[PDB]
Amino acid sequence: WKITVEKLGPQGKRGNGGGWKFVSLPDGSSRPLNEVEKMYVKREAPRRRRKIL
Amino acid sequence: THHRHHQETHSFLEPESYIGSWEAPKDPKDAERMLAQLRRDYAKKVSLYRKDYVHEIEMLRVEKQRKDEARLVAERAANEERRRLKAEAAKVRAEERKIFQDEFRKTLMKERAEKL
Amino acid sequence: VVRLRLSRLGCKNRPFFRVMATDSRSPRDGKHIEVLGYFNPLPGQDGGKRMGLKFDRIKYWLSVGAQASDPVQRLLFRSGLLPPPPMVAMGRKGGERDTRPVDPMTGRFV
RNA sequence: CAUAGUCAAAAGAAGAGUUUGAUUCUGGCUCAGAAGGAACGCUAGCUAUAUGCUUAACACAUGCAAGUCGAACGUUGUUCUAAAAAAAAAAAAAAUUUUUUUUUUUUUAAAAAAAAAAAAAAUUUUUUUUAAGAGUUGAGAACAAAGUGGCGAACGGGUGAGUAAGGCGUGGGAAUCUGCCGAACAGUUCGGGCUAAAUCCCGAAGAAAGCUAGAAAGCGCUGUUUGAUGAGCCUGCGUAGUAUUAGGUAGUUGGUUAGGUAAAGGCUGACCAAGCCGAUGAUGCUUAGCUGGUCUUUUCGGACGAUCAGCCACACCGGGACUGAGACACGGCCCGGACUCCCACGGGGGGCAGCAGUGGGGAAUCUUGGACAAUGGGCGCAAGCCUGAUCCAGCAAUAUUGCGUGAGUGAAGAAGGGCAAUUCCGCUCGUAAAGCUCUUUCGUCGAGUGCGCGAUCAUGACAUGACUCGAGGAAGAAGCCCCGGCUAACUCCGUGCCAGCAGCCGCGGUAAAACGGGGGGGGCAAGUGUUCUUCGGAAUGACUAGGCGUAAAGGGCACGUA
Ligand SMILES: [K+]
Ligand SMILES: [K+]
Ligand SMILES: [K+]
Ligand SMILES: [K+]
Ligand SMILES: [K+]
Ligand SMILES: [K+]
Ligand SMILES: [Mg+2]
Ligand SMILES: [Mg+2]
Ligand SMILES: [Mg+2]
Ligand SMILES: [Mg+2]
Ligand SMILES: [Mg+2]
Ligand SMILES: [Mg+2]
Ligand SMILES: [Mg+2]
Ligand SMILES: [Mg+2]
Ligand SMILES: [Mg+2]
Ligand SMILES: [Mg+2]
Ligand SMILES: [Mg+2]
Ligand SMILES: [Mg+2]
Ligand SMILES: [Mg+2]
Ligand SMILES: [Mg+2]
Ligand SMILES: [Mg+2]
Ligand SMILES: [Mg+2]
Ligand SMILES: [Mg+2]
Ligand SMILES: [Mg+2]
Ligand SMILES: [Mg+2]
Ligand SMILES: [Mg+2]
Ligand SMILES: [Mg+2]
Ligand SMILES: [Mg+2]
Ligand SMILES: [Mg+2]
Ligand SMILES: [Mg+2]
Ligand SMILES: [Mg+2]
Ligand SMILES: [Mg+2]
Ligand SMILES: [Mg+2]
Ligand SMILES: [Mg+2]
Ligand SMILES: [Mg+2]
Ligand SMILES: [Mg+2]
Ligand SMILES: [Mg+2]
Ligand SMILES: [Mg+2]
Ligand SMILES: [Mg+2]
Ligand SMILES: [Mg+2]
Ligand SMILES: [Mg+2]
Repeated sequence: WKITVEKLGPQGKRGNGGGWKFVSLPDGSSRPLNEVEKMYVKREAPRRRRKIL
Repeated sequence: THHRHHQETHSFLEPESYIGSWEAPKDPKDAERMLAQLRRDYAKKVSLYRKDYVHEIEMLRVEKQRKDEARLVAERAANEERRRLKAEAAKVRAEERKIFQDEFRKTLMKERAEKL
Repeated sequence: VVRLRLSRLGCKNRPFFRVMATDSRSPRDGKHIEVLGYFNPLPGQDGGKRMGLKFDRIKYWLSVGAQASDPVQRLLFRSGLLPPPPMVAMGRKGGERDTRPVDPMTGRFV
């Protein structure tokens, strides 16, 4: 399985929204995120507003 | 804290050649010795990682200590100026106080003499 | 001994794990020193698994001599904080896998 | 540039009936809401996740819940056999032999290769018995077969009896210890004892302990400095009711000096002083584990402290210590007690408030299940072995904003039921049913792949599941309460202050919408009523947010302590 490893704490933050993420393939290598994985990162962030509509 | 620091300074690593590197020997006794040596090598690598992490935490602690000391001496300098300014204002107010108190005391002394 | 181990969260038949710094004598889901992250053993829609870790706290606990358990050794190798465990050199068991494609949305054979 | 940027953290405030001839006020009673570890009635299709002895900390049949290590150590006794490497596939019944190179030893300086019985050959060979406390018997396998020793059985698991402050919540402190784990340094020497040995015990230095050329620079031990984690000790503040309990204390409060402890300390021996606590409630009595939290609620409060997690206490009832880094130790030891089971009658044995389970009590609360696959834990270098921790199945509408029990059409407005100057198909059950067409969720039945997934280097209990495909036929799946007012929903018959109903006000004495049945209707719905219990409504203990002239309620009036 590929994993998607997030850095937690105040020193791992990518900004307001969560921590920075990388992939870590099963062969032992790690890589930055894809475009699909970037969409996954963006859709799971908390939103600083009430629900409109 | 920010995306740029993490995106630049993350060690992204190659494929690990240790995975799948076992070659099956012809003797089970030698295979057990080989697995034992693999466990010993893992212990050595873990110890090296522990030493690296000890040094990293020490350097971060030293940096935080010197930053806190710098902020402390700047704060002490600002307080030493604020204290002297307030002392000068207090001195000039106390010097202004004495003339008013002397005049007021003279007024009250006159009133007491009239009543007597 | 301080241990980096896995606490079970989730519900029945829906496992979820937290990565914990504990005294070894503590109960599995009981007392702990620190929550260090999480791990999701079930595969998601992206085709992989999820994990989060507090990298600086894991470095702190490894520097003072904490001992990771058997799944935490694999999880910490996979994140790059520990060397590979000795048994990953053995390679995977082979055999004929059913590579007939299934539709992603419906689960039926294409 | 960007895996950037966005600043969210609530909602929640309802009234009605009942005192009078009527009124307004005061003031209670009752009702509509939410909820529970619930119980009972009637009635029930499914999946999932939770929850499930609140009473007797009552008594317990049976099995399981803590072991592991031969890489610490001897011991006896089982088996079987008498040098290392490489090749043997083709012509004139076949497992074990032939060839090539190294190596130990013997025999006559280059080559050759234990005793006895029976037989053969010219000392050797074939078969057999005893070998092997024996001029080193060469390898091997189990030894579990029983032990000594280490580590762990102080964790995990259970219960809430006691405990009102030696506990708990929160924040601190000094006068301590700390196995395993991380990181430095130094050592690991020599004698004796347990039938035999040792990493067991004793002695000497300076403290110790050795194993492995099978684990030879790998483990282990000891001493000294440290990190980490735990533990002991102390303390500020906060944390029940009761004054129809006013005094309590005498190692008590303090001092000195000895002892004890890892460590401060009346912890305690002795001596000295008379202190200490208390109307800001000591002491007595009653109740109670505490917290995070759970239910309710326009904020506050009230009730609760069950599941789960943190802390504490306890382990049949009392009292002790030993071993240990750690216990005054649930499944350890010693003693006393009650109960109980064996006894060959001398004496022994036991402790489910571990998981199942059984009696008993009770309105009431489950299987004498599967697997260590996952996670966590013990032992082991590992291989592994343990683990009723756990994971997962079983029983129970106990709970949960879940899903289903069809979707359409259908007028002979069928039959049948109920009501009716007996009005409009007379009104209604009623498009309701049946019939006809469509779809098969849930459940049912039959199959198929499985590195689908939980788990990966590998290992799957669940799994007779799930998933995918196929068969089939609206088929297998709707009740409970209510209909006088509060409160949505009305008629007929029976009864006649009877039988009965009832949360409150009240109904029933011949036309009862109130009792009981028929018919119809309303609310909820796999539930729905009834009882118990909590909060709300209740501003009905009023901080938020009430009162005391005549309704409950100003002390007869002052003086003065806090
Ligand atoms: K605590
Ligand atoms: K006791
Ligand atoms: K296991
Ligand atoms: K019921
Ligand atoms: K049907
Ligand atoms: K006065
Ligand atoms: Mg009256
Ligand atoms: Mg219980
Ligand atoms: Mg033993
Ligand atoms: Mg025990
Ligand atoms: Mg215990
Ligand atoms: Mg429990
Ligand atoms: Mg409790
Ligand atoms: Mg009192
Ligand atoms: Mg009690
Ligand atoms: Mg309480
Ligand atoms: Mg008992
Ligand atoms: Mg021990
Ligand atoms: Mg001791
Ligand atoms: Mg027991
Ligand atoms: Mg039991
Ligand atoms: Mg009974
Ligand atoms: Mg394990
Ligand atoms: Mg180990
Ligand atoms: Mg079990
Ligand atoms: Mg429901
Ligand atoms: Mg189906
Ligand atoms: Mg089937
Ligand atoms: Mg699998
Ligand atoms: Mg099942
Ligand atoms: Mg009405
Ligand atoms: Mg009548
Ligand atoms: Mg009525
Ligand atoms: Mg009636
Ligand atoms: Mg109130
Ligand atoms: Mg109110
Ligand atoms: Mg008030
Ligand atoms: Mg009032
Ligand atoms: Mg007044
Ligand atoms: Mg008066
Ligand atoms: Mg009066």
